[PDB]
Amino acid sequence: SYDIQAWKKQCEELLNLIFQCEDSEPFRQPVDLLEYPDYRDIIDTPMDFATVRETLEAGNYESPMELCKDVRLIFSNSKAYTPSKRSRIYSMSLRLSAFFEEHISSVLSDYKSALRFHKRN
Ligand SMILES: O=C(NCc1ccccc1)N1CCN(C(=O)c2ccco2)CC1
Repeated sequence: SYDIQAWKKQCEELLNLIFQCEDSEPFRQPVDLLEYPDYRDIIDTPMDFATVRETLEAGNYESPMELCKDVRLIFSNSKAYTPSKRSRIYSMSLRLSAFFEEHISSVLSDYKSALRFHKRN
């Protein structure tokens, strides 16, 4: 299964699944900087699922590893903003992170396999 390009539609599909999850609600759009004026000083690099989808659709990811690094930043930014590990949003972030990691594993595996096959000879 050595299609070097197949990751992109696989990631579009997975982002669609994540937008259908009620658990993505708090991560679907950039955090409001006027609503959270201190957000700026806790979080250096904001990240949300609309930004990831638009970066993919612009052709500005070279690999699913780069998409995966931005999705992981959403979840790390939530673990950093959370004042409690028994909070609504941080709790939503941990379930969504598990769903994402369960689905991205095969995408990364298939891509890395396809690149090794391309450089086999
Ligand atoms: O307001 C946000 N995002 C816009 C939005 C949220 C809900 C509905 C529509 C739009 N947030 C998401 C990021 N964040 C946290 O991860 C977090 C951890 C502990 C408390 O919040 C702060 C809230």
